[PDB]
Amino acid sequence: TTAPAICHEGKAYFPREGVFVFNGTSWFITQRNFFSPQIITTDNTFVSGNCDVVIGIINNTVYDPLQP
Amino acid sequence: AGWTFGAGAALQIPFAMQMAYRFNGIGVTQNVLYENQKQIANQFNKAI
Ligand SMILES: *[C@@H]1O[C@H](CO)[C@@H](O[C@@H]2O[C@H](CO)[C@@H](O)[C@H](O)[C@H]2NC(C)=O)[C@H](O)[C@H]1NC(C)=O
Ligand SMILES: *[C@@H]1O[C@H](CO)[C@@H](O[C@@H]2O[C@H](CO)[C@@H](O)[C@H](O)[C@H]2NC(C)=O)[C@H](O)[C@H]1NC(C)=O
Ligand SMILES: *[C@@H]1O[C@H](CO)[C@@H](O[C@@H]2O[C@H](CO)[C@@H](O)[C@H](O)[C@H]2NC(C)=O)[C@H](O)[C@H]1NC(C)=O
Ligand SMILES: *[C@@H]1O[C@H](CO)[C@@H](O)[C@H](O)[C@H]1NC(C)=O
Repeated sequence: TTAPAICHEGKAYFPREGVFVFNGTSWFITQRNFFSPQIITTDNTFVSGNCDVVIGIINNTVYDPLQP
Repeated sequence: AGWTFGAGAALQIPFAMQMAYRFNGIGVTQNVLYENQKQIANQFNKAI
């Protein structure tokens, strides 16, 4: 199952490379030609705009690696 | 299926998402397609 973007804290996160997919439990970002799910973090995404404009945006959570 | 058609089994893909792929293949990020999807679709339909 896919989504074009993730809505997180009011911002739309697009996949930097690859496609956002759901494996039945969690959302992961993976590459189009070979399934290998990655954790969706702020490194694997491109933020642009608000959540109102994208059709099909989903309420997932994007991980922040700087948290201690 | 899109471009997946010419390389192994065809893989279904939402049409707008294959367009995002195609936009991102010309240097324009996918953000343009999703934010301006209505205008892009209207220009396509008018051109036809
Ligand atoms: C969806 O992805 C999650 C996380 O990668 C998978 O959950 C793990 O499954 C293994 C194998 O059973 C367990 O050892 C881990 O402890 C699980 N992790 C967590 C956080 O629960 C899940 O199995 C995948 N589901 C499908 C259908 O692919
Ligand atoms: C993401 O979550 C927000 C809430 O934080 C959802 O927006 C609410 O939708 C209900 C109707 O189901 C309205 O009554 C609320 O007023 C809305 N709240 C806000 C702050 O807008 C939003 O629909 C969810 N998005 C997705 C894709 O599931
Ligand atoms: C790019 O220019 C086009 C027109 O050539 C703009 O699209 C039109 O915008 C008007 C409002 O100003 C609408 O009434 C028309 O229906 C729109 N038409 C189409 C797609 O045929 C478009 O908004 C401009 N885009 C940007 C990013 O500036
Ligand atoms: C997909 O189509 C359904 C109607 O069958 C609609 O409710 C849903 O919002 C659409 N999703 C996207 C991403 O266009």
